[PDB]
Amino acid sequence: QNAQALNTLVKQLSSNFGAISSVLNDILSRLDPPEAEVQIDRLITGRL
Amino acid sequence: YNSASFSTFKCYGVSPTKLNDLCFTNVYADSFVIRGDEVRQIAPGQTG
Amino acid sequence: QFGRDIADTTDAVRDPQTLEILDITPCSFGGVSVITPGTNTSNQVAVL
Ligand SMILES: *[C@@H]1O[C@H](CO)[C@@H](O)[C@H](O)[C@H]1NC(C)=O
Repeated sequence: QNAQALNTLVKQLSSNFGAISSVLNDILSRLDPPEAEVQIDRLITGRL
Repeated sequence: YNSASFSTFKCYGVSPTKLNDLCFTNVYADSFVIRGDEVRQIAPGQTG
Repeated sequence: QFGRDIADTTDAVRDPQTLEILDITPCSFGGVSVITPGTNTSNQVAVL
């Protein structure tokens, strides 16, 4: 149980939640900050 | 991106400043001629 | 072009211009901790 629990955590790092890509560096290095704001909002809510 | 003699230059999904540092798989240039400001009519997901 | 593992973890890469297999390892981290007797006894301190 314990192991399986945190395994799902790790798999949660590859889910979009609605952004344009699950990896943060892509959003940081492809969008101007006023829209990176929106994308990072979505990702942060999901992971929280 | 700084030769602003064009009429409309709008990038979707990419911020113009951060274009100098990305290795794309491929690009497609699609060209045509249309009268009036039908640039607004041709919008992703929009109608017209 | 490149390899990975369980999560979105680029665990290797094939390098352009040399065609070699480079492993990627995370840079070290880990939370510090401070061990101290009471300030009313001494201000000495050790760090783990
Ligand atoms: C870059 O140049 C070197 C020799 O100058 C060569 O070994 C290498 O293949 C070249 N890169 C590519 C993608 O061909």
